[PDB]
Amino acid sequence: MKLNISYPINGTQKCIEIDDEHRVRVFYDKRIGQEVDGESVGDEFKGYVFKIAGGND
Amino acid sequence: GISRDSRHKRAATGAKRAQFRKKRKFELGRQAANTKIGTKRIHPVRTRGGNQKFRALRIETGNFSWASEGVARKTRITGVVYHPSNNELVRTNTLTKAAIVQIDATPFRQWYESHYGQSLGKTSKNTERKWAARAAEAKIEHAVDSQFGAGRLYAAISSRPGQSGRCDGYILEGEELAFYLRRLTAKK
Amino acid sequence: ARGPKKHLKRLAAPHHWMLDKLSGCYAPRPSAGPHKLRESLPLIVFLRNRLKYALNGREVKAILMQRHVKVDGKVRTDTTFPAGFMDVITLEATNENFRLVYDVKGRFAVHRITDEEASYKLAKVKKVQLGKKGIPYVVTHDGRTIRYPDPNIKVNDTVKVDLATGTITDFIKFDTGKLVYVTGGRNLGRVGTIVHRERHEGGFDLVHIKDSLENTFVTRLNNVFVIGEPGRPWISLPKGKGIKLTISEERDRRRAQHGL
RNA sequence: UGAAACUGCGAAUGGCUCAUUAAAUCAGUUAUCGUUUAUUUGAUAGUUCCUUUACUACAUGGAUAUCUGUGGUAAUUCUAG
RNA sequence: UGAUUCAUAAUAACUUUUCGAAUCGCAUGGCCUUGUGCUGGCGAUGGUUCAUUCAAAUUUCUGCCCUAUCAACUUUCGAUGGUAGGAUAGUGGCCUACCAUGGUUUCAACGGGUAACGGGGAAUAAGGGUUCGAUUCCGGAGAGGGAGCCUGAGAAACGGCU
RNA sequence: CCGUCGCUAGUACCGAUUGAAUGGCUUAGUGAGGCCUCAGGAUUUGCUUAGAGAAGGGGGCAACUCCAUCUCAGAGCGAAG
Ligand SMILES: [Mg+2]
Ligand SMILES: [Mg+2]
Ligand SMILES: [Mg+2]
Ligand SMILES: [Mg+2]
Ligand SMILES: [Mg+2]
Ligand SMILES: [Mg+2]
Ligand SMILES: [Mg+2]
Ligand SMILES: [Mg+2]
Ligand SMILES: [Mg+2]
Ligand SMILES: [Mg+2]
Ligand SMILES: [Mg+2]
Ligand SMILES: [Mg+2]
Ligand SMILES: [Mg+2]
Ligand SMILES: [Mg+2]
Repeated sequence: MKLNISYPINGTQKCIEIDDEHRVRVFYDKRIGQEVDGESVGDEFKGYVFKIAGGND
Repeated sequence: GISRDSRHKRAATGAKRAQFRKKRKFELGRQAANTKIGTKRIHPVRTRGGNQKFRALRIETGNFSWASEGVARKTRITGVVYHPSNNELVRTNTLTKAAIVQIDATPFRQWYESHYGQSLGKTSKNTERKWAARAAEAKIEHAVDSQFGAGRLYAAISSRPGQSGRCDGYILEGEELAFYLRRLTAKK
Repeated sequence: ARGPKKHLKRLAAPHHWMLDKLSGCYAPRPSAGPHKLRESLPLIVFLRNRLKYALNGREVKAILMQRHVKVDGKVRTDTTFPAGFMDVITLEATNENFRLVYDVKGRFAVHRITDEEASYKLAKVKKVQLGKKGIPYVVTHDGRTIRYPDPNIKVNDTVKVDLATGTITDFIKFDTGKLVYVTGGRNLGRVGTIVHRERHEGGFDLVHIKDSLENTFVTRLNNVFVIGEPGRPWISLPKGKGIKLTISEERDRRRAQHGL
């Protein structure tokens, strides 16, 4: 589904709509307040590090 | 919820007073504190007119006072020795007002060693004179001495720790003390 | 109900306002001040119904804002500030200095007082206690608390307060044969001498008081205020001078004095 | 000058209605030496130090909202980063 | 003070040491040890217990409509009192423990009914009365019912919540 | 003029239905929800001198003529939660 990605220092952030389910499947059964890698999330993100905090059902 | 209404309480005669109005806040009474002795804990409660009202919880320590000497100290409590309202407060060991307790006593001893300096249980030249001037004033009523020796002074706590927060009390002397001792003996 | 009441309905409004039964739902609730609700007088009632310097509430408010009004030295801006018995209202434009003093009937008379007298305030003694740091202080039934009063200033005495400074000029001891002014009920507004003091343990000290006409009356002690020594009152009292005539007498006075 | 928002205070007044409620409410009458009381006007705090030969003051700290941005939801005076 | 263990002031300690202006608008004075030095006005708000005022809970005394086809009731499950505690802003069986057996009643207790919220008052109107009072004022209750609580000086709030 | 027995209407009375309904009390069992309470510790940080890369990281090679220094592995000690 959608993702809600934001960079701190630059102050620049974006919509990343994800219909492909495999990509989504990285975050399943994690909890708010954890770390994530870039490469498994998608092909556009590689080398990056997400920090999982916040979401919505 | 827990109220202090005379609305309920049937009547002087007996007629069942019907529930006139839903009970008010100004009529309220809070849940009991029943402070034990096991780590120092306090929670305030915002009362009527604001006004915080410290509830002792598991209170250790408190300034228990002499009468004869006219003193009190940063002194620890040991246990609830005899509470004259209810003995359930001795099993559970819930410290309260006018419950008889045993006092750490070391602090008291130390103070005495400064005050008179003759020791209970069994330097410098002008201070000697002072010492001489003092002492042989209070001989102490035997039981108290024994308690001191033990490390466990018999007091009755007289601060209400559920209201005040502090657990300050009174070293027992004379007739009342004797009575308390007797009661304790009877119990045991 | 549920806390402090904030309105005053116009019928429930105290009668010595002399308000209209009609002309609005409410009356001005005199706010928290130095005088008791019913024994007070708000600055609306004074500047609208009595003086008529303001045609309405808004006008009164405006006047207050302008700050020509001064009730007892200080300025005031509150429409419903309870200016009570003995309070000195000075309007600086006009120079119409007033002291709030009662009429023989009971209602507050508009006493157009001089500038030299409107300067001090005579005030009663409610208490004599000591506060913190062992300092003796007197309290007045007319608002103030004054630290350090002459040791022989006891309860129910009267005290000339300098007002500007808020100190003590002088005092009168409450006793037999000393001019007294009445502030309670059926005798409210009269003036007399003091004859007796029925002691009574707890239940209200009475005072048998005769006026200039040798007409006796009785009041409770709390309802009496010591105004001077017989002949020399410390304040200028209004026309009538606390006599309070009989009804017939009053009628006669009215219908004798026809001067067109 | 000032939207917004945090702080303040207000929302316990007023208005309505008479269901309960029969020594209860209520009326006058007392008392609080039996108490709380924002507001009110009056009052008012050299002692915070902790041995006393080199120490925070002409101004101490990091947050959070507006915003701006990344959003979810079929919806709600919804609010996550 | 009618009256106190009152006001209040000392001695003794404790204290998860409250408070003790790192606050905003105008105005911009006084001495030179000539530094930008030390100093000082008109106000706002806070903040301590004591006053006061607005109030607040209780509380004294006396007073309610019909009913005996309600004569006993209260007291296991607080009734009455005591002692102690707990709680409360505080008094108090308000609650707890232990003990005593009280407490009310034909001067109608208790129960039942009210098409009863109380009073000011209203109608009638010789005197005495009789009936009515939901309703402009004062009190009291309630916010569909019953419960519980947050915030707050003040609510057991319902144009607050559970 | 009084009763019984007739006819036509209506009022109440008793009355099986294991009647039905509403409310008030109420046994036993359950028991929502808050308040306190025993813990519990998502998170937020201060102070520790705890080693940096820092280009005068305190007024000129140097424990910077080392600055609330560049700032995270500290970890200890808290406070709120
Ligand atoms: Mg207060
Ligand atoms: Mg009295
Ligand atoms: Mg109302
Ligand atoms: Mg005292
Ligand atoms: Mg008691
Ligand atoms: Mg009636
Ligand atoms: Mg009714
Ligand atoms: Mg009525
Ligand atoms: Mg009705
Ligand atoms: Mg009403
Ligand atoms: Mg309805
Ligand atoms: Mg409610
Ligand atoms: Mg509504
Ligand atoms: Mg309302």
